[PDB]
Amino acid sequence: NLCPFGEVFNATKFPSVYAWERKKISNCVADYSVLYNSTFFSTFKCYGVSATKLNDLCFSNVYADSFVVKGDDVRQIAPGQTGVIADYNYKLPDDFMGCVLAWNTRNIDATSTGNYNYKYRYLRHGKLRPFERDISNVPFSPDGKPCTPPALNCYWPLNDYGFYTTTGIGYQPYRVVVLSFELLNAPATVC
Amino acid sequence: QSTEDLVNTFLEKFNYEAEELSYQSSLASWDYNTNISDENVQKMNNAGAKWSAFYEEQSKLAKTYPLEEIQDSTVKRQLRALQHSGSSVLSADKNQRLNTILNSMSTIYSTGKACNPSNPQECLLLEPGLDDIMENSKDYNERLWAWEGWRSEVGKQLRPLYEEYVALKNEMARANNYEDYGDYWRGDYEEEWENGYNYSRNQLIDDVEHTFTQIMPLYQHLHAYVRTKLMDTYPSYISPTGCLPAHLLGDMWGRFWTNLYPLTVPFGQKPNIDVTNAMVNQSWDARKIFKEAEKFFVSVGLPNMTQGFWENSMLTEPSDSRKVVCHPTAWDLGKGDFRIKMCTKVTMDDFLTAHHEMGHIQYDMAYAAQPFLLRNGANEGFHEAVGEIMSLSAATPNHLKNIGLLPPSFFEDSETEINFLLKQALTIVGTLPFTYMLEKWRWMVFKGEIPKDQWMKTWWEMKRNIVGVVEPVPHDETYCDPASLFHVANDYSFIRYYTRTIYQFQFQEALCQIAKHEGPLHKCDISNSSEAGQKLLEMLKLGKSKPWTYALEIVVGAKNMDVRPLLNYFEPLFTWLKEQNRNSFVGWNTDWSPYA
Ligand SMILES: [Zn+2]
Repeated sequence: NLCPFGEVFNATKFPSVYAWERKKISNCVADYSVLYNSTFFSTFKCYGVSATKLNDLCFSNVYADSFVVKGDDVRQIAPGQTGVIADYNYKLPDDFMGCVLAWNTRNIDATSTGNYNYKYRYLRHGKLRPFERDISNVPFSPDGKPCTPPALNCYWPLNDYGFYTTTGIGYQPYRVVVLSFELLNAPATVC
Repeated sequence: QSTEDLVNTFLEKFNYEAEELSYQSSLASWDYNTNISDENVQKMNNAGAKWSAFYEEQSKLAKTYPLEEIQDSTVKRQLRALQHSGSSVLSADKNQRLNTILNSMSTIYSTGKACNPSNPQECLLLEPGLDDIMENSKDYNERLWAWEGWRSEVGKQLRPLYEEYVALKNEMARANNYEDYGDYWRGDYEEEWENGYNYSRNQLIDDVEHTFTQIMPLYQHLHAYVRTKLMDTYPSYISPTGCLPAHLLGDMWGRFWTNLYPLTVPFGQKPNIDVTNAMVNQSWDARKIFKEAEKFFVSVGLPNMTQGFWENSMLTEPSDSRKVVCHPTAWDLGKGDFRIKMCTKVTMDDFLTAHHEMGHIQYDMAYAAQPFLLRNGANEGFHEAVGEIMSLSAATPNHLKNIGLLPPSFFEDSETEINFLLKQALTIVGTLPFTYMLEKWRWMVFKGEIPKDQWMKTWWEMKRNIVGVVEPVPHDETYCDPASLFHVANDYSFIRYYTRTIYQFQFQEALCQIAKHEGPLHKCDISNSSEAGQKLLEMLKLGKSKPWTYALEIVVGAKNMDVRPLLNYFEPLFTWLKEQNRNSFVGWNTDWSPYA
């Protein structure tokens, strides 16, 4: 039943935050020992659990969420802490938490000319509800009646992140995986 | 959607776009400065153009949004900055004509050459020749040729352009609703806040006058002392009572009295301390010098330098092919990137320079949290002043003794202290009268108080009255002496320099009080005091969010400019000066002319 967690842990491409990928890994066993040992993660925090007991704990229907955010945005991914990207791009239920892993990956994701591939949504009507994905690209306007191109007060809702090699650490790209653990929804897929 | 809701969303996106393009332009500029090549110029130009174009469109969009409607001060300040749009109002061909005038004057100043009367073949460009001659020469004849030559070639050519220069500037100002170009210039100091932090352009002029009257005695005593010292080198030329001749001051425009120091040293035998060879004995290196400067900041409690800065910054002159700009500069590229570009040689002066540059970088770090529009020093003067005080404390002997470059045995004596103070006075006290009069004349010309036919006449009369400086040879209306100075030619205000000097001394006095130093102000060192650093930090953090009056109040307890700390710093020197000048006459007579 043990299956490597390495391949989603490491991939050629991780998606943008607005289109956060959700991965269902169930019936895949991870020792969790390497989690504690490796310092590959600049920040490792499990709000939901102490994690001392993670290895013994049986896991049911675990979820992996993978996205790229800049370093400043990493703290926003926490209980509460709504800010902007938690509010509009990825929402974490306050009650339910698992373990959050964040590592700098400046050399792979940034270059001198810059990488503009990653995207974030800065304008939205309403607030994201927990674990909900909005993929739509509406023209946008606080008055409704969206005007597609140059009219006053109408703007596109998506902005490129623009990572660069020369930038400071907060600006530098961070790849973050959030694993979410559903407790006892079904008999534990992982034991 | 309410008025400010529309305003905030607009400001919201303006900021995002601006950050990216500003960074690209900054990177191009850095590349050109580090390596000088023609396509680096080309790339630099392209990036700059796009940034400027983007700004103009945003400014136009901003202006069609009522400002009074906004009820939040933070938002209003940001909209206000975008809305200024000063030159947009003027007509396009009026626009074009003005641009041509400006380009022409800059070129004339740069390429101007003055040829020796005695040798027709010898012709000297100002940048690598004329200044050197004025700096080193002790011959009256030689100094005179240089002064007159620059005066005659550049000034006469510049004057027709200058007059057209003035008229159009005034026109755009009135289109923008300012009374004249002068208050267009005076606008930056002006601030509006509800509970008595209000400042107005009218008030600034009055404040300058009051400060000037107070520092007047100290200047006259210095003038008398300089009078006697130069009498020894030029006995026939200067009649005591009379004002000093313009050419002999040591600078072409007479801005600084620094080079007069070898002639004027109070005590020849005692030497000013220099730790350069000590650094050589201890094998100090450029990286070493920078590391020590960082340590000084850490002990006062301000944050240590970033990981990245050390790697990307050019701390040494590049070897071989790369061509570099010599001047030391501090760069805030943006996006968390801070760099210092300088060529460092092991010298005492460089140790001091490193501290000053570091100070500028620290403030840049402090205001980063503030919004893109508000990411700046509160006023023109504040940024320079913050860098300056750090250098002063580094320069004190106790700090050097702690470093170990200065031996423990060394004891400072009264004679050295007087020598140090006079050197400082020549640079600081001497500059203020010149700065005041220059701005004085320009403002009057812009409003039209002075008629064009009397422009030169008034300028020279003012020099005699305020700075005690008399022209060596009489000058016709065709000559344009103010235009010869670089700032006037390139349209730069000089009001900033006067204000900065007052601010720096106030900051130092307050910080020393927190540190509880007992003794003379010149002796005080702020090193190893956490508390002094902390309060400085609070002022640095606010940036431009709140007014300049409020910021000054936070550190020193006073809303307005106060000249008293400056006087306290120079008080020991003043008593000594008074005793020397007790016998000789104090003051000057405007009537005396070298030409007579
Ligand atoms: Zn500076």
